[PDB]
Amino acid sequence: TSYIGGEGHNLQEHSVILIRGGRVKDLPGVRYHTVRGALDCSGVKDRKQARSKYGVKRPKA
Amino acid sequence: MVTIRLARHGAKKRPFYQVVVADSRNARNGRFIERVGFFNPIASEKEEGTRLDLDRIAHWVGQGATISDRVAALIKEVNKAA
Amino acid sequence: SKEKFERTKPHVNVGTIGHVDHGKTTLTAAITTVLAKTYGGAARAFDQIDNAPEEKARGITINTSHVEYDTPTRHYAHVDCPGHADYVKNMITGAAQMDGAILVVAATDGPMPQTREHILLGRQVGVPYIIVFLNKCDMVDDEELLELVEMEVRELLSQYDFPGDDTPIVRGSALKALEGDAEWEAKILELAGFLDSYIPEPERAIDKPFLLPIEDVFSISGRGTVVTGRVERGIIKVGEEVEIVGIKETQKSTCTGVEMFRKLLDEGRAGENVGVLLRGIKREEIERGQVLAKPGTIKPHTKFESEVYILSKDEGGRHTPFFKGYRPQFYFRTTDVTGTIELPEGVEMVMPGDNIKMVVTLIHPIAMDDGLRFAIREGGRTVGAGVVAKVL
Amino acid sequence: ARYLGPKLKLSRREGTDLFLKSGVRAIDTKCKIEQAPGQHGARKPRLSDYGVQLREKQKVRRIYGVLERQFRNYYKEAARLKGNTGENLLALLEGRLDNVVYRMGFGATRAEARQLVSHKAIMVNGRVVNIASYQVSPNDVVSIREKAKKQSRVKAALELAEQREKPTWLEVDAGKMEGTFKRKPERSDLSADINEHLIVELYSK
Amino acid sequence: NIKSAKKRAIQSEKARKHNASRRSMMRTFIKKVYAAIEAGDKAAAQKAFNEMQPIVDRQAAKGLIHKNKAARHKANLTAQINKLA
RNA sequence: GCCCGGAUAGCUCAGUCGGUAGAGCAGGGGAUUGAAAAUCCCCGUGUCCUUGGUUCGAUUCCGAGUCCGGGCACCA
RNA sequence: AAUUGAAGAGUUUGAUCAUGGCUCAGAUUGAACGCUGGCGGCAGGCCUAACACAUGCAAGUCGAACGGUAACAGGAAGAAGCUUGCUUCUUUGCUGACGAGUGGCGGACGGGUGAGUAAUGUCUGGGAAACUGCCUGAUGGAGGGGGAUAACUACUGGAAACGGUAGCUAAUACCGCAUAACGUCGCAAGACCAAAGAGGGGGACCUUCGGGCCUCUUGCCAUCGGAUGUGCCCAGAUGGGAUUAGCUAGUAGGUGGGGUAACGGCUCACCUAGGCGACGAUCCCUAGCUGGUCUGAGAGGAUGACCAGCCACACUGGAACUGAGACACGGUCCAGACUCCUACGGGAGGCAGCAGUGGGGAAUAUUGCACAAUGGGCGCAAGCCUGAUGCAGCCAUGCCGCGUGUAUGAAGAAGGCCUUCGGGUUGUAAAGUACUUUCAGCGGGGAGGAAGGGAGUAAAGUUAAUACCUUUGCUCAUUGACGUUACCCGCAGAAGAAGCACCGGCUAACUCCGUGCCAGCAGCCGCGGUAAUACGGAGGGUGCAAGCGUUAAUCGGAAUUACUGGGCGUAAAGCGCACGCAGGCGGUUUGUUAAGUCAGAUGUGAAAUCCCCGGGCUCAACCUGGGAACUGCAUCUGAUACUGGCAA
Ligand SMILES: Nc1nc2c(ncn2[C@@H]2O[C@H](COP(=O)(O)OP(=O)(O)CP(=O)(O)O)[C@@H](O)[C@H]2O)c(=O)[nH]1
Ligand SMILES: *C(=O)[C@@H](N)Cc1ccccc1
Ligand SMILES: [Mg+2]
Ligand SMILES: [Mg+2]
Ligand SMILES: [Mg+2]
Ligand SMILES: [Mg+2]
Ligand SMILES: [Mg+2]
Ligand SMILES: [Mg+2]
Ligand SMILES: [Mg+2]
Ligand SMILES: [Mg+2]
Ligand SMILES: [Mg+2]
Ligand SMILES: [Mg+2]
Ligand SMILES: [Mg+2]
Ligand SMILES: [Mg+2]
Ligand SMILES: [Mg+2]
Ligand SMILES: [Mg+2]
Ligand SMILES: [Mg+2]
Ligand SMILES: [Mg+2]
Ligand SMILES: [Mg+2]
Ligand SMILES: [Mg+2]
Ligand SMILES: [Mg+2]
Ligand SMILES: [Mg+2]
Ligand SMILES: [Mg+2]
Ligand SMILES: [Mg+2]
Ligand SMILES: [Mg+2]
Ligand SMILES: [Mg+2]
Ligand SMILES: [Mg+2]
Ligand SMILES: [Mg+2]
Ligand SMILES: [Mg+2]
Ligand SMILES: [Mg+2]
Ligand SMILES: [Mg+2]
Ligand SMILES: [Mg+2]
Ligand SMILES: [Mg+2]
Ligand SMILES: [Mg+2]
Ligand SMILES: [Mg+2]
Ligand SMILES: [Mg+2]
Ligand SMILES: [Mg+2]
Ligand SMILES: [Mg+2]
Ligand SMILES: [Mg+2]
Ligand SMILES: [Mg+2]
Ligand SMILES: [Mg+2]
Ligand SMILES: [Mg+2]
Ligand SMILES: [Mg+2]
Ligand SMILES: [Mg+2]
Ligand SMILES: [Mg+2]
Ligand SMILES: [Mg+2]
Ligand SMILES: [Mg+2]
Ligand SMILES: [Mg+2]
Ligand SMILES: [Mg+2]
Ligand SMILES: [Mg+2]
Repeated sequence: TSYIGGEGHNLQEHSVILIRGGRVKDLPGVRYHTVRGALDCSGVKDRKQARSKYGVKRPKA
Repeated sequence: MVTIRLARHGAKKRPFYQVVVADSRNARNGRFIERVGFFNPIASEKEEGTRLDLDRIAHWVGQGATISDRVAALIKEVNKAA
Repeated sequence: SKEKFERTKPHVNVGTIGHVDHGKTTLTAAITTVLAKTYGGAARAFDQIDNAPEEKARGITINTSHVEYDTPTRHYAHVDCPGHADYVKNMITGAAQMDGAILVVAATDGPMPQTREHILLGRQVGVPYIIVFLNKCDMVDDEELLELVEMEVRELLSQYDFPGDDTPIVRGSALKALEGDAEWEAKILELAGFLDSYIPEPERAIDKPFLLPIEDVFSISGRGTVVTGRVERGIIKVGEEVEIVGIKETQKSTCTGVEMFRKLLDEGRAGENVGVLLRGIKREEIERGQVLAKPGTIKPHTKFESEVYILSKDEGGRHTPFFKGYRPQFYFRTTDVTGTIELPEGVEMVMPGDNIKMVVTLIHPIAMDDGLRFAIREGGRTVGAGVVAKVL
Repeated sequence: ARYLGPKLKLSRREGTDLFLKSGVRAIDTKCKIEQAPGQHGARKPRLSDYGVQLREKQKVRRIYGVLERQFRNYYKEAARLKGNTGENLLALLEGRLDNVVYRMGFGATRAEARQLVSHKAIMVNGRVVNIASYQVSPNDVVSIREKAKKQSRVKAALELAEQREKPTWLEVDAGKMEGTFKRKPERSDLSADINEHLIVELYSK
Repeated sequence: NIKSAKKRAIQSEKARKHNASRRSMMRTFIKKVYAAIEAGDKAAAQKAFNEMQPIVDRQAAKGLIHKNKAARHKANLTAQINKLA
């Protein structure tokens, strides 16, 4: 079982995604995090800070 | 068969051959009996650049070492007179 | 792959279109066979074209197969097409490169519902010079209705503003000619005449920054990915760093090899429908719809402006106007990107027959430029035609 | 590589005038010094043990314009030499070519000295050198290369060095634009306002 | 595989037909002696030994037998009959 | 490229056999609390995946399109 | 000169001290992912599927071994046009050379991969029961003949592959005979064992005019050596599990025969009934080993990618042949699985060689250039071959260097943010102004890596010789893939080049707004319930910088496996008690031995790496000379206190 960081996502019953380590310590038994920005999982919408994490590309303009 | 030949050491575009005595059936930088001197082709107009211990070399010639032409070219360059 | 291409003739793109069971693929077999008599190395058989197992069993060509032959004047790259309503995707892609088609219409059934759709699409994409071929002439000999069919064919070309009267109509039996019946054999050669005459040697833009639309991605056993395409502008030589711009994030590659019809070719140039080998690009990476361009010349877009003409309901088109947010399918060069229409102010219902305009936001970033002509289809028929007015 | 940002803001953070914008002017006076490192600069810091060691590392690094990866190497180089880890660390920074050009007075600021060395206008022993990180050996002569000699920037800067300390370890001609770098710099001769002891305490852990 | 040095394939097969013939004739003279030892004839065994001696030694010269294998046949076979004669 | 299915509130599902859309769990709202739970007094809170036709009317009829799943083909 | 080196913080509690884990600060990596991205230098680049592989290439070479000449170019007799010597041109191995063939050498090297292997391997130190092509030393020979065969011809099978039958011919191919010794066998006498010729030049002589004869180079045979390499044996060391305690029957040893280059149950027949095992046998799982790499104050801990040594494997299993050497990557035979061709009879293939493809995977590159250099094979040499190697390509993967400008500049602007609405802050930052131009871009110059080799010439050896050959000098024309090189000069213009994470504590740096236990953050403690320095945005600040963070991994801190360096009354931990085998330890006196210990010496501890003082690329990384070191091991010579043996 893996956690989905960032506000809002689009994962649904399928859609192959990437998994990195790291526990949450808020949910007993969750020891992984999904990589937002990697595979079929889109990054967080409207981030402006800490966007290396959360897979957000720098604004075009 | 023992052979007195060079060995391409050094970086890219900057060779440094180490005249050594190895068996002829080995790699250039493979197993060798003993290294005897060296040869820096692009040293500089300086204090050093080429040394060959002619006493140990002459011992192996009496033993049957087939010196390569490139090394036999260097025996001439370290003159048996000066 | 072996045996380098010997550049001697002008390269013209042609190909059969028309209703199912009128003899599109048989003719394509028939042409190459007859032309083999005036040309040493050729003769693609019927099964050579319909090699796909479904095409084998069902007996229908569902994949545009590219064959070639030549009159000692020009060089022909023939693209057979699927006259099967549900297989429009393939027809368009084939007709997109079509520099003058060979409309096959059987004397048996005269004009058909699909022949009507082909011409319409032929006009939409801009297939300029349509040769016609009355096949199955061995069937009927009543020269009256032969002339009556020939009449009704011109009638259709008429309302689709192609020069119907001055359009060459060639009678003949594509079938019988295939075995070598000297009688019907000549009829093939008769169309070969209009094939070199009626169609001129087209204008090419070889000095432009190279561009190549991608119709079909191949995975050659041992070499990698081969992107097929007719060079729309510029030329390309093996080693030239090209990079893909299209419906997904742009990658970079290099033409490790260029070929045409399994004949090696060091330098491809505008109009030539060549296959390009790419530098380490997997199959899921590059796919149909993307464009192959020289670095930095073109980048994708999802916003612009254009025009629209809606033809009548008894000609295809629409009969009921649409409101805002209506999202059709945009066909330009090799795609069908579906996009939302951003109508101009107060425009409640866009009545079928206007030539106003609109604005669009779509789902796939694509290679654009002002002056990019494109069809607009929906529900088994074209609804509109429009060219990129301005980038929004 | 280089900082190239607001180079007087650094002096406000460290507190002291780090000669970054020494220039033609004698005293800065126009940066609202000592009381404004930033927006909340009016406030005093907690300044813990790690805080005093860090600031002491930055102050030394901001002066000579070195970067961390390169500054870490100088310590690792000083830590393996003989003598004293702290003193030898400063001897390496006092040997840099961009520092010499500043010490010789050929350039106004260490960045301008770096501008002079980088734009092939500084020669040592008759050899053109671009690297500002050139480790000048003892008993070497450095001078401006003939072509870019006395061109509106060196002249004004050489006159500026008249109003400085004019160090002991290095002799300068001042007329033919050729400084003579003698023996290595002693600790008693250099800065002294900085503490080399704290830098070793930072890299020890 | 395709190497123009597939000559060594047929040349070695041309040689194994030859070397086998010589190892065959060498063993027929050696076994001729043991036939005379089982018969205990110290004159007949001495006869075959004085006849297999040149045959077993000429193979050392041809490089077939390693000269030590031949020397071992002259050693033990003599040690056999001298206990018998 | 082809063929075949699935998509109904925040979550889980009923529903058509053209007629103006439901159930339960949750959620939001007032009093109480530091804020909740519990108790009491209230509101579906939906582009029926999107879009265009067939009609007075489409979740339910027929075509394009999107995401996904399964099978299949293609090889300059 | 050659280890000048060792740190702590958060968290159980109302608070404290202990015990005790968890987590962080460091370094490192064959790294992957996200955001971002200017250049150069030097290195690295399939860790997973030892999965399946299209295409090209990775091992050829000698005519100075031989018969030949099918090609290409000459020489030569002749032939035909026709400008009678301008050419056309058929014969012709007669020369230069050279396909196919015989023969010699190489193909066992070089390159790759890490499946197997827990000891048959490796490391260390010794040993004797051995062989060793090419290379080289010493001592002799190198006499005289024969029988075939490929190529090549005629015919002919077969789609191809690949042959078949009968004849023709050569040799440094093959088989004898003579000859043998300090060679082998034998106690000895004696018996027995080898060989090959080619090529350059040439006076006298000799010529059946092939050639003999003189001479020089080279190769062949024999024997003992040397060197190198390889085979073998012994001792110590070399993972985890006892929830694996008995294991073995050619098995342990002996005798005789056979076998190997060589010792040996290596293998057979008979005889004895032993042999391994708690100081870990058998069995099971995992694993190539080492020099070394990372970490560490050290002792250790983890590990074995690149470079180098050794071993193992070559689609899977097995076997043998040729040979100095294999029981063989690009060899043979057989079987099997899987692909491929087929004229259905029968054949072809093995990328764990360089690239490249599909697949697997979080993830790892060009179907490039050249043999110029170094090395190798062959050859007298010239040369031919060399996917070894040298370079270039691709990727920020890592380490190192540089740049993105410098100085000046208060109206301390505008706009943004904050505010006690005074002002502060961004911020000398910008603009403005005066200069510079690194690296990129463009145009000219231009090292070094090149040594040799070839032709000619002179002299000195050689010899009958001014000849041939060899050697040392000299002269002329040259040999560079990289390469539009490194580097130097010139032209224009601040011109083309700054992000990433963090800001509650640990830990460097704070406010405002929005959202209200919702959305979300988090390495650990924990934030968020309408006043959040912790969430999201904005302003400012901090760290680092063409990189920055996140994840994974090893060590560190962890004296939290404690030999250095811990514990057991109550925190985890004294068997319920006792007798007692093996084991560990053992009072006191003398003598002796000298296993342990110690001192000295010798040999070895491959090179690289690490460390020290230097040298060279503009510096650095990198390369590099010398030295130290390699903390180990083995033998010998001595010491005799302490431990052990021995005697009283
Ligand atoms: N008697 C007769 N039969 C004919 C003639 N031409 C074709 N036929 C047959 O008609 C059939 C259809 O051939 P095909 O050429 O594939 O048709 P198509 O119209 O291309 C089909 P698709 O719709 O897939 O592209 C074949 O059986 C062909 O042999 C003709 O002239 N005469
Ligand atoms: C390869 O032949 C291309 N040049 C033309 C083509 C043929 C068939 C299908 C697709 C492309
Ligand atoms: Mg067809
Ligand atoms: Mg049909
Ligand atoms: Mg019909
Ligand atoms: Mg850097
Ligand atoms: Mg508490
Ligand atoms: Mg592998
Ligand atoms: Mg292959
Ligand atoms: Mg030949
Ligand atoms: Mg090898
Ligand atoms: Mg036949
Ligand atoms: Mg012989
Ligand atoms: Mg004897
Ligand atoms: Mg003879
Ligand atoms: Mg015996
Ligand atoms: Mg043994
Ligand atoms: Mg025995
Ligand atoms: Mg293993
Ligand atoms: Mg590897
Ligand atoms: Mg092997
Ligand atoms: Mg095998
Ligand atoms: Mg394999
Ligand atoms: Mg092999
Ligand atoms: Mg292979
Ligand atoms: Mg490979
Ligand atoms: Mg791959
Ligand atoms: Mg994959
Ligand atoms: Mg080759
Ligand atoms: Mg303001
Ligand atoms: Mg430049
Ligand atoms: Mg030279
Ligand atoms: Mg040169
Ligand atoms: Mg010369
Ligand atoms: Mg702080
Ligand atoms: Mg945060
Ligand atoms: Mg607030
Ligand atoms: Mg905040
Ligand atoms: Mg420890
Ligand atoms: Mg740890
Ligand atoms: Mg304890
Ligand atoms: Mg207890
Ligand atoms: Mg007790
Ligand atoms: Mg006891
Ligand atoms: Mg002792
Ligand atoms: Mg000792
Ligand atoms: Mg060493
Ligand atoms: Mg130096
Ligand atoms: Mg030493
Ligand atoms: Mg005692």
